[PDB]
Parts: sequence; structure tokens; C-alpha cells
Amino acid sequence: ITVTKLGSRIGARVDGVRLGGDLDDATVEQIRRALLTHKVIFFRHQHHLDDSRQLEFARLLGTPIGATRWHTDVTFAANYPAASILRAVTLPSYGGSTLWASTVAAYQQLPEPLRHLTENLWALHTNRPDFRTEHPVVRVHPETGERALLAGDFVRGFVGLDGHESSVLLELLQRRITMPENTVRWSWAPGDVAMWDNRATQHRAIDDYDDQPRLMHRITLMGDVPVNVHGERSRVISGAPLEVLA
Amino acid sequence: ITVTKLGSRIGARVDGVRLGGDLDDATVEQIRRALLTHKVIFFRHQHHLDDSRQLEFARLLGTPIATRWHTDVTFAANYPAASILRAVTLPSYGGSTLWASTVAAYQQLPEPLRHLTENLWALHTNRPDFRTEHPVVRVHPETGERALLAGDFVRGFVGLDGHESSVLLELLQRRITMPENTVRWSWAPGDVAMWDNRATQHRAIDDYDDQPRLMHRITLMGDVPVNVHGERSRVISGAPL
Amino acid sequence: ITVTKLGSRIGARVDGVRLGGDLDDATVEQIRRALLTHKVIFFRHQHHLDDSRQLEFARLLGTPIATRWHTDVTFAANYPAASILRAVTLPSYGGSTLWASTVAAYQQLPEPLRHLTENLWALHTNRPDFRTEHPVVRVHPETGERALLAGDFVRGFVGLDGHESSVLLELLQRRITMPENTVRWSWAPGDVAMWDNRATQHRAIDDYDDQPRLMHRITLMGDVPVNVHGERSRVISGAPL
Amino acid sequence: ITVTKLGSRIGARVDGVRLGGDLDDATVEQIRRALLTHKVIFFRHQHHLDDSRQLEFARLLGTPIGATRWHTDVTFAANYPAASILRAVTLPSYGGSTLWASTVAAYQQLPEPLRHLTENLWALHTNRPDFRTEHPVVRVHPETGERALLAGDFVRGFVGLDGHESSVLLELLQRRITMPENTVRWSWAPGDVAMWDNRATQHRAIDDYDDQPRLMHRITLMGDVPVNVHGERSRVISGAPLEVLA
Ligand SMILES: [Cl-]
Ligand SMILES: [Cl-]
Ligand SMILES: [Cl-]
Ligand SMILES: [Cl-]
Ligand SMILES: [Fe+3]
Ligand SMILES: [Fe+3]
Ligand SMILES: [Fe+3]
Ligand SMILES: [Fe+3]
Repeated sequence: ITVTKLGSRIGARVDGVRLGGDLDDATVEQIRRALLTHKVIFFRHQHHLDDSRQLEFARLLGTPIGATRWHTDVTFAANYPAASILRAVTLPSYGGSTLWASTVAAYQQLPEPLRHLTENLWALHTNRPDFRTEHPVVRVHPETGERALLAGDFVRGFVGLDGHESSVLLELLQRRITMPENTVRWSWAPGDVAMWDNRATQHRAIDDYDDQPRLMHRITLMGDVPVNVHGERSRVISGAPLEVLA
Repeated sequence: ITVTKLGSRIGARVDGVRLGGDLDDATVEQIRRALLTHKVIFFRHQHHLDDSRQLEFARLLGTPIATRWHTDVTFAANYPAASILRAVTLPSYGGSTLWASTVAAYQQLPEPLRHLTENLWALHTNRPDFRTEHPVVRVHPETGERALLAGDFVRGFVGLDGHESSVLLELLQRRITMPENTVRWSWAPGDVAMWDNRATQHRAIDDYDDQPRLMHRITLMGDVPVNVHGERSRVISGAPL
Repeated sequence: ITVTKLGSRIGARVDGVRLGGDLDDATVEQIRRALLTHKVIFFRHQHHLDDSRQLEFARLLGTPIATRWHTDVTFAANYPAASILRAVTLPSYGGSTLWASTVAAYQQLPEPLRHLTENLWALHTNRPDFRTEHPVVRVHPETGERALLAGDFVRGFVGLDGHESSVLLELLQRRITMPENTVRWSWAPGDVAMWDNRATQHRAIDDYDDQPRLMHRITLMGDVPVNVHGERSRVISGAPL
Repeated sequence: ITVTKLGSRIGARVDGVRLGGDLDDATVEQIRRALLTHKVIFFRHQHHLDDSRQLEFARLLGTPIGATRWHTDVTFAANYPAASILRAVTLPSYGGSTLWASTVAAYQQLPEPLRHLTENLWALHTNRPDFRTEHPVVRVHPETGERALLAGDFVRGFVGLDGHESSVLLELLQRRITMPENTVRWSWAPGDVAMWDNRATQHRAIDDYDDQPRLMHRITLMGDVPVNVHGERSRVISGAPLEVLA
């Protein structure tokens, strides 16, 4: 099993692994560490995979649950996902790459004033079945302790700020998060599988394949409610917790 | 001596006072307090004033030293404490002046923007090359009130890029110059305004079609800002006033 | 009857007039012209006025129908032409009102922003669900002057995303409410203001600490905007006024 | 010789060509058309190339002349470059990808109001030897007739706009231009060569290789002074024209 960095702040390729439910503990743990360290990892040549085997693999790393704007998944809910595992099924003849950004790297690049701002800022995330959650803008990752910015396209405003202030500040933060130095863009080939840490990233689909057929299979793993640098938790304004796969 | 509020967060008219250098301690003190409380105060019917008498008055309150919103001379580290401004020749229309309370603006900031501004430094410049890094929140040395320090001399914030600085400065200026924080004075003959430059910004208004307009200003020495953490402004370039 | 400018680009005081329904054609006409020229006009010493007499005056000028900058009822397609506003009960301080000339603001636009605004549509809404797509430049039906149409009822511009709309609207509002384009009136008992809603925005100011304040407004029917290319506003939802 | 699209709005790979000064007219022309159509093209496996052969090739397509912000090259000059040809010499073990955006695609995605704005807008581009040029924000490409946005990191302001307006509008335009649907990101392998149309693109280096050694060789081809949609030309405020390779 080898892990090779794809860039300075994000991304790694993991080789010498056949994904499935039969991986030993040492291998699952090596994978877990690579995920947490590199934020998004890629396995190539996984042509043996189907839906069931992908699910069997997913169960080893977490509890499975039941596009072209930058976002963190389902952040309108309080207990939004920890991670997802995504395999290519049918790919277009061109385009169709995917972007990830490290929101840990983004936080690390913030100068002190913007650290003080974001560590003391709350965003309303919504899906508009009405989900509204006030999340902190800095989250302390529950497995690594690393601070990560929490924002993305589900943010509708910041508490205490007016609509214009919120629009300007959100875009300032998005501009920083999605700086290319914080990002990896993956050109999918058949057999590829991506896994990302949704507590430490945003991602974005790209509509550059002229609507040619494209099919991916995603399995998403249950996460927990964010805690900020002061130990404060996200507040549910409206909506229910996300639930495991039935 | 009476002090009459002109608005909730800023401005008062002081009546029953003949400005000059012969005012007693009690009266000079009441004037000082009105100024610190109301941020800009106005005296009407001061027709006896000339440059000499204005200066004699000014000396009781301190040591004597357009159309963009600014705090005076903030490209310098020890920028002025206050100014005293008399109408001499007024246009037949227009020519009003605006002041904003930067104390009021700070008090209206929600918690996130307090945490931002209390940890933020702005570079102020006059382009003699004056460049000073001032804190964005200054603690008034006489009242203890916190005031936003920004305005048109700001060229950027330390650690932010040019676009971030442009957007943030305008966000802070939009807050500071909200009309609830401002008083606009239409000058009549004999009017004098005095403002606390440690707690305000002001702005001339170009709405008199360049008719002749003459005012006489006397400016009083101030000290170097202290921020909420006790830190002082940093001279990058230039000398003290 | 005398008309005195208050500023270069906006505002005049009309003296020598006792407002009411018994004014002759000549006087009603001079008042109409002063209004169209100066965008907002003020009458002082109108202590004889009551609701009935204000309405009788209003009927000579048209057909009778807070703290954010807006043009009245622009979420409707045929929004008002003008309003007439009388002080009834005034606070002991604060309580001034601001008007901006959107004609002046249009005239200050450089060529690129004229090309933008002359080809721009804004969605105005009241959230009865009123939604209207208005042009951002309207051609005044009586004067032919071009005026910016924007303000706080704007929710977005057709073809722009939410962030673009937020940034552009604020850019246009920053231009419109530049103090050179505005008049701020401190109300005294007996004061009446009348403004042309086709050529202005206005804004109440919350600087009187919620002391009691009562004004009486009468609003006059207007028509549907025409833009520089002859195009009319589009009702998306709601009825005509 | 084959040309394969890499994405809907930008980028193509050209195969079955050995780059050099010996290419026949038909081949040079096929290359020219591919460049103008796809805005940036890539040739792989060119391990025979050295500086001299790259130059011999460049001479077939134009007249050769004498990083991590998005820009169009040398736009502070009036007659800024038409195109560049870039080969990898020494590559880092990770990171080091390059981004291009199509400013033709960007113009095509503008809604009517922003077309009216930009077609009637002028930007001051500067290098701060003092180069200052007022360029139109829409340029009509001299070979294809296509309209392209002209902006990027050398813009210091727009004529008639104040500093804040200019900052906000430039970023609005950059945000549109650099939307991922308008972009291609190339992971360099040894032997790769990129050629881009500088009249129809912006590009950006990415600092994500932790300053490992990296060496590219660039040859840049002379361009001409922009003309806008009204037939108006760029204005030299200060500085000299760019000059051919001595
Ligand atoms: Cl491979
Ligand atoms: Cl990218
Ligand atoms: Cl005002
Ligand atoms: Cl290959
Ligand atoms: Fe997603
Ligand atoms: Fe000043
Ligand atoms: Fe109103
Ligand atoms: Fe370059």
C-alpha cells in the first residue's frame, strides 16, 4: 500500500489496494490516516467494484447514510456527512472533472484578523422540507483537531450581518477557500474511486461535458455536529437530523 | 449654559456662551464635556469672533497645531484631537457639512465584526511621505469609549490583499456613515462647530456650485492611538505632527 | 411666490404660498414646475393645515391613491408620482428625512455605467405578492430626464446571480446617495415636503430614540415606467395600484 | 494528426505530430486552426525537443518576441503577445499544474447587461520602466472575429470608475472568466508542450509543489494592438511597444 501526494495542501493517490469489505484492520486504518491527512484520496484501476462491494468497503470506514456550486455536503443539516466514496460508472468522452478544496489549508492561510472574524462567526445554512442550521464558520475536526472553514453554497447569511455584508463576506471566504493552491481537480478514468473528508473540504462538479451521459455511484458516511474553537455546537433552527441508510 | 441634543447618537447645540479666551474654568469644562459626550457641538450667533478670538478660545481647550469621509490627518501617528471651525463666507445655497460618530458605529457592530476590527490594522498614507499603521479600534484616552478608525486615508489592511481591503473598508465606511450616526449642519453666519477627531469622521459636501466659501479652522494636538489590547500605532514613514 | 434653491442638485424652499384647494392655476403651475425642477420642495409656516386641507391641496396636483433608501412602492408597476408629507407631532431631537435625486445620480454616471444601466432590469418585490421587473433607467414622462430606478425593494437584476446583484445594487445605491445628490430636512412645526417619486429616493432616519413622531402623507398616482428604449415595466405578479 | 477536445469550452490534445521547424504547411495550418478553435492545445511525448527545435517550431506559427495571479501576458503593453509555446524541462514530484481560462467562452456567457457594460469599458493595465495602457475590456480577435474579455491581474482600474468600483467590477469579471467550466488544468508530464492563444485566454501558475525544482522553457509570439467592438484601439499612456527577439 503506497500513498503519493498529488499537491502540497490536498490530494493523494493510494495504490496497492483492492477496495472491498475484506480489507484487514491495518489496511483500513492506513486508508483512514491517508484520508484524514490528504483530505481527498483516489484509487485507480478498481474495475472489480460494483454497488455492493463499494458499500461493503464503505461500511469499514463509517456508517452509510440515506452540483456545480462549491459546497460542503448537506451542511443545511446539523449532523452533516463525514465523508463520501464516489466511483465512476459511465464517463463522458471529454470534460467531467471534479474539484475539491481543503478548508483546513484555507483556514491555515488566513491572516490573524480573519481568524478572529471567522472563529467568532455563525452562518445560516439552508436547503431553500425545511432545513435551517446555524453552523460556526470555524469547525474543529473531531478526529484530527484541525480547524477548517465551514461555508459553501448552502450559506444564506451570517448572524448579525445584513444581506449585502453577508454576500460580500461569503464571497471573500469562498475566494480564499477555492484558491487553486488549495485544490485538486481529478480527470476521471474508468475504475477510479475518490474518497473525501467532508469535514475538511468543499467540492464542485464541473459542467463541461456538453451533457454527454455521465454516471457516478456515491456512498456517503454519517458525520456529527460541528464544534467550534470555543466548544460551541451548531444550532438547529429547523429540520431533522440526517439518518443512516435504511 | 445649555446643551441641546440634535440627534440620538451625535451632535448638540451649545447656547448661552460667547466664545473667547476669557471663559472661566467651569464653562471651559462644561464645553469639554459636551464635546466628549456629543462628538460635535455647534455654537450659533458668534458674530463677534475673528481669527484672533477663535485662537484664544482654542487655547483653553488644547494646544493649537475635503469631499471624502475622513478623520483628520490619520496618515500621521499623533493626529489631531479636535478642530474648531468658523464660517467666514458662505454660499447662497448648499455648503452643509457632515460628521459621523465612530463611537456609535463601533457600538452598532455585532460580535463577529468586533472580533475582526479589534484585531485589525490599517495603513493610512497621504499618497513628505506619511505612512502609519493604525489600529481599526481606538480607545478614547479621556472617555474610554471605543471608536472605529478608518476613513479615506486608509490604503489597505495589514495581511489582506487589495480587493479584500477595498471591500472591507467600504463595509466599515457604509456602517460608519449610516445616517443614524451622522449630523449634517447647514451653516449660518456666526456658526462655529467643534468636533472630537478621536471619535468622528467628517466630510465636506460639493453642492454649492463652487460659489465662494471660506471657513477658518483651528486644530488641536492629539496623541497616538491605543487599541483594545494596549497596542500603539506604528510609524512606517514620516515624522510626528 | 418665491422658490429658493437649497442645494446644487436637489431641493428648494417655496415661500409666499398658503397651501390649500383654493390656489389658482398660475400658482398650482409654479408649484408643479418647482417640484419637477428641484425634485423635493419644502413649504414652511403651514400651521393652518389639517388632513382635509392637505388633501384639497393634493388634488390640485394629481389623483390621491422607512429607514432604508427607497422609491415608494416600486414593487408595483404604476407606482406613485409624488407624495405630500406634513409634520403633525415631532420629536424633541432627531427625526430628519433624506431625499436623493436619481436624476442627478444618472447624470453623474460615466459612459460605461450608462451603457450598463440603460440595458438593465431589476426585480422589485414587497417580500399580497407584488413582483415587477422595472428598468434601471426611467425616462420622466413630464421632463424627459433620465433617472435611476433602484432602492431597497430591488431583489436582484435579470440575468445576474445573487452576489452580482448585491454588489451592483450597492454600487448604484452608493452613487445615488452621495451627499451631493441629497438634501436632509430637519422638520419644524408647520413644515410640508413634496417630492417627485419619479426622480428621487428617500429615507427616514431612526435618530430620535423612538420619541413620538407623527407625519401625514398623501400620495399621488403615477404611471408605468418607460426606459431609454421605450420598453415598459413587466408585472410578474400582483395588480396595478 | 488528430485533435481531441479536453472540455466543452476550452482545451485540446493534438496527437500524431513531432514538433519542429520541418512541419509542412498543411500541418502548421491544422495546428493553427486547432489553437484558434480550442484556445489552448497540448502535445505529449515531445522528448526530442530542445530550445533550438522549440524555437524553429515557434517560427512557423509567428514571430518570437524578446505568475500565480490570473492574467493575460504582458497586457500592460499595447501590442501584447498573440500566443506562447511552453515545454516542461524539469518537473516537481507533485503539484505544478497550470490553469487556462477561455475569455471567449467568458464573453459568450455574459448576459446582455454585462455585454453592454464591457463593450463600452476601458481598463488601465500597468506593470506597477513604466508601462501603462488603456485597453478595451472587449477585444475582437483579429484572426477569428470572436469577442473576448480582456482583464486579468495587470488591470489597476477602469476609466471613469473610482478605486472601489474598479476593484469590485474587476473581481466580478474575474469570477466569471475563471469559472471552472471555462478552464482547463494541465498536470505536466515530461515531454509535454502547451500552446495557448493569449488573445483568447488568461492563465495562472499554481504554487502547490512546495518550491521543489521546476523548469519550463517558454517562447512567446508577437501580437498586435487590440480593437474593440466599435473599431477603437488601445491607447498607450506610457511605455514602448514590445519588440521581436533580437
Ligand atoms: Cl495510472
Ligand atoms: Cl481547477
Ligand atoms: Cl445626510
Ligand atoms: Cl498519454
Ligand atoms: Fe456534493
Ligand atoms: Fe478634514
Ligand atoms: Fe417611503
Ligand atoms: Fe504569464
